[PDB]
Amino acid sequence: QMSILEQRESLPIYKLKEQLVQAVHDNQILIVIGETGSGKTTQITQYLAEAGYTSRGKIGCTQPRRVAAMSVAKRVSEEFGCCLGQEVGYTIRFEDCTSPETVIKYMTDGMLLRECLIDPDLTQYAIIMLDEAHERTIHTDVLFGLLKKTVQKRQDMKLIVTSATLDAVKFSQYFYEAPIFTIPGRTYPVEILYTKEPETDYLDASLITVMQIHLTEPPGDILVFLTGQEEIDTACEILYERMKSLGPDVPELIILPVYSALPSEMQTRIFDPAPPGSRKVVIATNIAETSLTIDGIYYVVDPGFVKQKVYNSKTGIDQLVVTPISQAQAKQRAGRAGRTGPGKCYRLYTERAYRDEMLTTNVPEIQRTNLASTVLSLKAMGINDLLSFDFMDAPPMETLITAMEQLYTLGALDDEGLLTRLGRRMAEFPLEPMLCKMLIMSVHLGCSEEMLTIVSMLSVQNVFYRPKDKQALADQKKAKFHQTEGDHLTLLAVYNSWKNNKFSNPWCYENFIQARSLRRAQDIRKQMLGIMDRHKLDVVSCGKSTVRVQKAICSGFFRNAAKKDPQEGYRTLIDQQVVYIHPSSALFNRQPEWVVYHELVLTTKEYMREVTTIDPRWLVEFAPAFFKVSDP
Ligand SMILES: Nc1ncnc2c1ncn2[C@@H]1O[C@H](COP(=O)(O)OP(=O)(O)O)[C@@H](O)[C@H]1O
Ligand SMILES: [Cl-]
Ligand SMILES: [Mg+2]
Repeated sequence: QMSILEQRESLPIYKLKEQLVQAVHDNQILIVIGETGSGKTTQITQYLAEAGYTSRGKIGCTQPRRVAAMSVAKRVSEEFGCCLGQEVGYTIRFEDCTSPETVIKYMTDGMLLRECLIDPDLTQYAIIMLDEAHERTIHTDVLFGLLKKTVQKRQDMKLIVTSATLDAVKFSQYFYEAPIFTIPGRTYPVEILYTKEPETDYLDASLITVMQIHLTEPPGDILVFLTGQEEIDTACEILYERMKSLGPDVPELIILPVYSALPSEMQTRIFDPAPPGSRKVVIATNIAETSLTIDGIYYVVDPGFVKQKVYNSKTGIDQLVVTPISQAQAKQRAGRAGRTGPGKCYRLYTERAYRDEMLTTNVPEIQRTNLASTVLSLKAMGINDLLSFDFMDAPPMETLITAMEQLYTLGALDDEGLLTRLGRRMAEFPLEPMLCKMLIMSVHLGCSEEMLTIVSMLSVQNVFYRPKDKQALADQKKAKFHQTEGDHLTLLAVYNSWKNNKFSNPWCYENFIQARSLRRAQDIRKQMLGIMDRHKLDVVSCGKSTVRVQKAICSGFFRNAAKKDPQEGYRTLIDQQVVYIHPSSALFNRQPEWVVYHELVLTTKEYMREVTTIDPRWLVEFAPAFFKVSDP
């Protein structure tokens, strides 16, 4: 109702409070099932803290995304009555908002995985809650295996797994036929509306649908499912313009973006109720399917797309791609319009496309991703017999062999498949293996000062400010930073000139650089420097000898080597695929014979992102294992 306490007592889980703490008391492992918004994430930790479980250790609860971990920790600290970071806190990659006071901790799946490396028995925890398998992430499958082992060694610890009705028995059977606790909940009818014919521009169709709902449908807030941040920011801008073009005699539409890189002040706005005579539209990614729960939503706009990872078994390369959602996802999206009353779901696709062009459920992430990082993490924990690891959704044998082969050519593993000194040092950093490799190699190549900066700059969102109205001016400002040897050295030049200008916000404004992004890289750099210092890895500058930087990049990213094609674009060394230097690259107007790129991004063309010029001789010098029978 009105107060926080009344709001907490109106949640479906409240009716089962006593029986829930009794079920936890009676069972070491409990599978918890309940409709999204029933209070599983926010209340279970509080119920158990009240029952006295924090006296024995921390209560940890995993979250799949940054915005979810931050959002729930903030809400739970308000309900608990403490400071965020004190009794209730959160941990995400590069941001640990916890203290010696923390008894309730929300963390990303990846952060719990990093704690297992330090302490495989998770001795600091009395309770571990593994919050769902919304989409069965690699981290969920890995944490299930690690905690099935932890539960055997630790008879005192409690394990709570939240689940979907369809997954509950599979999770139960996995956890030694663990009991299932069901939170009954009211689900309301959702009118499902399909398009008569397929829509070309799903972004335009979704904006048209939002405006039609707003002006002609009874009060209730709208939830739009888009594919990413850039798309979301674009949707918001166009909708704002379109709504303003209607003039002042039109009811207010509160346009609210939702993405994992969202500033916290904008995150709180999505939970605020709309004032009378106004309506809000929440433009979100698939975080809004199960992770974030907004009250007052009665309308869902479903264009039918998710950005997910697709793996190539032959090349061993994975890539983010926009594909249709599974039917299970369509059902989850529609269900968001039926939580507090009957609602409507506008599917921007035909009924035939739902029944024929959509998979029932998606393939689990562990079966369509590169597993080099997973294998490196597992080997760092002493798990050498990968065939013995009890996975719920088993990865293909080919993917595990490809992962081993990749780490071996990186120099992380030996012939027997055991970690080398290199692999061990690589495992100490919360980074992708090719990034770890170039950082440890920069120590031996005498450019770790530069590499700490480059790795930190590569770990942040675009630092170049490019407003739609000042695109030509933005490019001229950026061109001043352009280094002849590529994008990585341009990132280094941006950071160093910012440092040399005493980390000035006005300098950033003048040069069209995002100060927030540089402050994030600065913070990441300090944390990476902390790991280097702990493990006595020397921090050395190359000075003017930036060829050392290029070699270190090449020692990690040789797999992404590509040679300039005489006709157009480039051809990858690995599979002779046609790839291109992006128009935003420092190398766009000075395309060299050989390059290495950070990643491939599919837009209109298959574009290389973050390109550095290389000498092909360095491929033999830094990746000799990666080359079969040639002379020269
Ligand atoms: N940051 C937040 N601010 C305000 N309310 C929130 C926040 N995060 C969650 N809530 C509210 O908490 C309630 C309980 O949700 P939750 O614990 O996430 O349920 P479940 O985990 O079962 O899906 C929801 O009705 C939701 O609106
Ligand atoms: Cl209560
Ligand atoms: Mg939840």
